[PDB]
Amino acid sequence: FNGLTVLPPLLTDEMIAQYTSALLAGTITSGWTFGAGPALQIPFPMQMA
Amino acid sequence: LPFQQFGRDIADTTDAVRDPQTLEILDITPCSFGGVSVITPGTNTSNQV
Repeated sequence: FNGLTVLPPLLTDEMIAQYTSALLAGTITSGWTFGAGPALQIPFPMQMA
Repeated sequence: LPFQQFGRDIADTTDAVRDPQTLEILDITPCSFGGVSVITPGTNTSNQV
C-alpha cells in the first residue's frame, strides 16, 4: 500500500521443475557424457560399474 | 466493537473505519498504483514501444 512492490520471478516454479527433470533424466540415461558433449546412452548397471 | 472507530493492519496502516453518520464498517483500500515499464527495441531499428 505504501509504494513497495515485489516483482514476480522470471522463471516460474514449473519451469524450474522441468529443468530439474531434464537434468535428472539425462544423468539417468547418459551418465556424465551429456554434460561434456552429446548424449550417449548407457545401461544403468554399466554406469554404476 | 461499539467503541472501536478505526482499524489498522499488522504493519500499522489503516485498513478499516466506521462511518460516523451511519454505524457501518468499510474496508479502505488504496487506489491502484504500478510501475510503468516501456518495452522497445533499438531506436535505430524501430520507434514502436
